[PDB]
Amino acid sequence: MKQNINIGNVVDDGTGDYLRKGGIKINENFDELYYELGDGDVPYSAGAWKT
Amino acid sequence: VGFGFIAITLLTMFINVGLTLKHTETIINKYKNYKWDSGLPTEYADRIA
Repeated sequence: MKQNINIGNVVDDGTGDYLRKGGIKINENFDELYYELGDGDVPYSAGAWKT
Repeated sequence: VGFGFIAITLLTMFINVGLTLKHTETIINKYKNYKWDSGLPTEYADRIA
């Protein structure tokens, strides 16, 4: 659920994820890791709860 | 003579669908896919927004 973003192995090889799928795999990654602790734009060092 | 006969009639229709059908033309494209998983090295720069 961490939405870990792969690339294939060694540099310059055929296999890797995408630039395109680079995003939103990476961005939604922010949100979730954020969204629990952050709630919105900003994270809470004191934490965040959801009613 | 001496005989009648009975006559049913019919018709057929001869129509080209296919002559119209064809392939018009085929094309293709050249792309550079961004997969990450690369270094730069050859050349540089070039296209710049």
